[PDB]
Amino acid sequence: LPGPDAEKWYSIMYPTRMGTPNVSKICNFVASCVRNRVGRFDRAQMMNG
Amino acid sequence: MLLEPLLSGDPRMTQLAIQYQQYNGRTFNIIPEMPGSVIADCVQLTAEV
Amino acid sequence: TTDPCAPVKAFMTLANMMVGFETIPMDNQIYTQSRRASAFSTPHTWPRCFMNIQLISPIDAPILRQWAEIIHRYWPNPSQIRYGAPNVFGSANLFTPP
Amino acid sequence: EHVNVFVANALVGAFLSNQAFYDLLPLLIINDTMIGDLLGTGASLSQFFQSHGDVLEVAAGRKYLQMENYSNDDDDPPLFAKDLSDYAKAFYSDTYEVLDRFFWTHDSSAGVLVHYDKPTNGHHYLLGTLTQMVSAPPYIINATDAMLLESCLEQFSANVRARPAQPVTRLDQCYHLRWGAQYVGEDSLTYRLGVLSLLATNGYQLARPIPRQLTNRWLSSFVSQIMSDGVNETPLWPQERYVQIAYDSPSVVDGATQYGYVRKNQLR
Amino acid sequence: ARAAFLFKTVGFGGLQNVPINDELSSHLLRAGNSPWQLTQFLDWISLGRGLATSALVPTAGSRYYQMSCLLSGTLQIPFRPNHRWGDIRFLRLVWSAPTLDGLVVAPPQVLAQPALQAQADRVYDCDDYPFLARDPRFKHRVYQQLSAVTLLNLTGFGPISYVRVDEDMWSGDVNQLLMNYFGHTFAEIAYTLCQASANRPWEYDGTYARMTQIVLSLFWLSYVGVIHQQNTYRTFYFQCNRRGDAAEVWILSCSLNHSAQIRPGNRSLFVMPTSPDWNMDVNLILSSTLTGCLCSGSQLPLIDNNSVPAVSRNIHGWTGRAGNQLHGFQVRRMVTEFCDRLRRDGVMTQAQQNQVEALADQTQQFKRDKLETWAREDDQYNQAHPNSTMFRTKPFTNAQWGRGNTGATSAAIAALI
Amino acid sequence: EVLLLPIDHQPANVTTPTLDFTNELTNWRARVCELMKNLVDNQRYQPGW
Amino acid sequence: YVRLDRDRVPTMVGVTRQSRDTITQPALSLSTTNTTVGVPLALDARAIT
Amino acid sequence: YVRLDRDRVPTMVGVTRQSRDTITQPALSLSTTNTTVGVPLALDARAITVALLSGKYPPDLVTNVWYADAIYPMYADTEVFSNLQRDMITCEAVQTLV
Amino acid sequence: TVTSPYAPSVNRLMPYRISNAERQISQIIRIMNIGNNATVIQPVLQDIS
Repeated sequence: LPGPDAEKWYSIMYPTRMGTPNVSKICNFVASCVRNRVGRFDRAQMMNG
Repeated sequence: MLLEPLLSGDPRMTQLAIQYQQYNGRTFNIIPEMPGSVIADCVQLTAEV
Repeated sequence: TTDPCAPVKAFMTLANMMVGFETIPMDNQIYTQSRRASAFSTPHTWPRCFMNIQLISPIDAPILRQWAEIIHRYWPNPSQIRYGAPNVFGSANLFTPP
Repeated sequence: EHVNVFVANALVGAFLSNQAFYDLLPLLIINDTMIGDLLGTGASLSQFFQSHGDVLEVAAGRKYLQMENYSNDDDDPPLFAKDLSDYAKAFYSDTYEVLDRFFWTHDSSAGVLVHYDKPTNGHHYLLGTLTQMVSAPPYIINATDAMLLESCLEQFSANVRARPAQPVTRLDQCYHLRWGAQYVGEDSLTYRLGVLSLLATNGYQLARPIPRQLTNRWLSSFVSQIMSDGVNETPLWPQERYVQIAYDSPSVVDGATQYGYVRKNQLR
Repeated sequence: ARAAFLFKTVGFGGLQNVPINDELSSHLLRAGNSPWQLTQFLDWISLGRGLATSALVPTAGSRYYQMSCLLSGTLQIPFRPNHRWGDIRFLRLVWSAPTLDGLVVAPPQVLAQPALQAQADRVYDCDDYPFLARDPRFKHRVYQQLSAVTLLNLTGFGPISYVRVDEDMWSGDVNQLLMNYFGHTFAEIAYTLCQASANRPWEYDGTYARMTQIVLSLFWLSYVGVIHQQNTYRTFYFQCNRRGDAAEVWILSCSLNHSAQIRPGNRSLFVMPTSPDWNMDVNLILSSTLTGCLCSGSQLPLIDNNSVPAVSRNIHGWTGRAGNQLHGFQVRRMVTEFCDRLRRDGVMTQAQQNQVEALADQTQQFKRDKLETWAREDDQYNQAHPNSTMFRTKPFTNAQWGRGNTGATSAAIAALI
Repeated sequence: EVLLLPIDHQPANVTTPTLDFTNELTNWRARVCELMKNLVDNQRYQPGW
Repeated sequence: YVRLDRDRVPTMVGVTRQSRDTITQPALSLSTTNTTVGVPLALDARAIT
Repeated sequence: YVRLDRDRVPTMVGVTRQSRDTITQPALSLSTTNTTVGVPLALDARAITVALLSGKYPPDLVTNVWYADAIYPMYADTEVFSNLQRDMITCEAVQTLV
Repeated sequence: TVTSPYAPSVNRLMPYRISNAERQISQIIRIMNIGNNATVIQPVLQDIS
């Protein structure tokens, strides 16, 4: 994201990226999700460079 | 220069070729035949060792 | 010049100058005889009248008919020549024999 | 050799009007087709021919010519406004669908008429101008209605004088209105003339005698009869789609032609 | 060039009236009172980038069917023999102006008066209506959507598309126009083409018509799998990164690797899906809409009588005694045909084929479950309310979930080239 | 795509125009002038000049 | 060099870096973005004549 | 334009923006819920006559060249392209309001 | 005469096409705005002149 700060955005945008050390509610919810739906997954690259 | 044009985008590649197209639609594709590479063979040899 | 559309440009520059004195048919309604000659830069812009000389009336456009005949008959023809020593120095030709 | 009728007429007119006619001579002899040759010229005098793509526009010349002693008398023959400078304008093409597509982007408020039988020089539409006929008082008749009336009277005379073994130039002499019904009222002279044209085409005959040479008084009487009160007591009504022929009518124009006429089986 | 302008209305799916009511009609006319809702449908489907849904419009095919039903139920008023336009009402709706410009709420007197009882599978001629006969441009503008409705209502399966291959179609103007769509998608191309056709009706053999036919042929050839990156039709093809996905996106592309050899001549045929899951495929509906827009002034070949039900036979402009056959297919099996053709061509591997198969199976399962649930809900609503019965999607039967003539259709489309 | 005009339009056929009198406006001017000539030559008006 | 054979005029020249057994993104080379076959270059007619 | 046909002379041009008591169909209320528009503008006969009597062309005029020179600067504007978007927004606003 | 390129491109977005209904509605609104008032329409004629 273009802006003064990005650490907060990188954690807000992708909930599934966080690790799950304990049995809190947030960690349970994160552990109950899939692992292969995050970030980009399709592109239209029509030219080189 | 040495391989700099290959780093412009998507370095993942297999083989080089060149083509041109006529007005009716026909194309001519030229694929040079790679003779070999002594360095590449030597590098793979050290992988065995 | 190496421009492949050069013969067409030679024809259309005279056709532009003959507007109001001679007329030739055109394919579509969008383009007319007043289209600038420098705009015929691609092979898809070649008019039907230039390709088929029989569509130019020798009565309506006498001079333009002759100009088309000169281009189709006396335009220079390409040729070939040999160079280098392919037996020792090899060659770097791609689309032509080495 | 075959000569081009358009070029012949234009040449005679230009020579009589003292205009540049020497350019029309090389076009006198037909090469492949009349309309094609006129379409391919591109640049001509342009007071005779204009090319709108694949449709050729031709001005319509006079059919009658007055002398000095014409005085709009009762016994003078009617001229139907075809003696003025420009009463109508013809558009020639090769196909009626092309003509119809052409009239998508052209004014047609005056009215478009057509002969579906053997045309004079091929498929063509006719558009009237804003001239008037004033030789039949107390009525003022515009050009379109004038030509409709003339064609209707010719067809009625032909129906009266028809014989089984006598050839005729055209089976149907009536003009059919194709475009422009938006500007025509339901109680108007144009509508009533269209009805009369259908009747004449289907083969009705007038009860009153028709003189061999027409007069202004007779024409005025006929128009007054048309505009009198009453109703249409026949099962025939005009439509712009096609000319409809009753099942038991003596006409055979549908067999002769290939487009325009449709026979109705249920209409008896 | 077309000479006869006829169209067919929708038929009752077991009910006793047109399957539409006041709620659905209001939801359709929510943002505009014009019954001609092609642009509104294009906006609603949102370029086919995702799965559109709503409470009253579960799928895009649902909205398409509802548009067809509304037009079928409403057009029967001015097409009565008396030809009056604004004296009777249909579901608290009346025409505004004789030129059929919009629908408005009925006046109090007409509301008190009884409504019109519509009929099923009526066939009408546009030239019968005086105003349509008088105005050619108006008739040509309306007949595009009328033809799309007819192409949807002709049979009980999904919409019908026309595929034609002919080398003489290509020309300089066609090449120049086609080159401009290098990176766009099928949905965007369809949007622009449909808007242009709406602005101006095309002529018989115009540049836009020829390019539309070429685009349809390219899309269908790519869909079957005859044309790909290593085997192009004059260096043109369609690429799909995720085959078997719920919402597939196809992109026009050029490649100089190889050009296939095309036999001279002119060939054509008619394609349609049979499985109910076509309701969630924007590309097929858009292809059918493009064919309908083409049908305004092109006079496509006739359809054989034996391929349509009895009520659709001997239509003057559409069906005939001896005509072309309709080829129907199933999407899930066509995916397998695509994968097999690519593998035989040698540009795909077994693992990739397995992944595509798994994704296609998952998508089919999901769509089948959703469609069955919606059908059951519609049935329950019809049972509850006996005076305002409706359908939200075109009715289907259990037998339509099996493979039909998919192999024959694939073989025919392959032989087209 | 249509414009209406209160006068007749005849497209020109040459790009080098010269003077021409075959026009409706020129005819109008000629008719007005000849009408005024007739008025002057009338025998109930001339004797006063 | 063709003379007046329109169906055989070259129009496009491109370079590919993938083998002819795979389906990948259509990453066309930069040389294909020219209206002519190559980079345009102007000349003075008077000097040549 | 009508030349001398009095029956076809236009006498009223009107637009509507509302509706009457219970009339719902615009074709039934346009006749009686419209306001006339139009205005006369006066000119001077002397100036028109002088212009009609005194007119000349440049000494050596070639129409195609003259118009190709004159029209070229005028066709570099995009205000019509802007007006199209303005019209779209206007119609959108009207429908949103209703 | 104007010219356009002939080559692969980068997917420009130039929204400028609307419908005849929108054009007609805007024209009607403009005619409603200019009603019976000469001073509102005279400068337009001046600009055209």
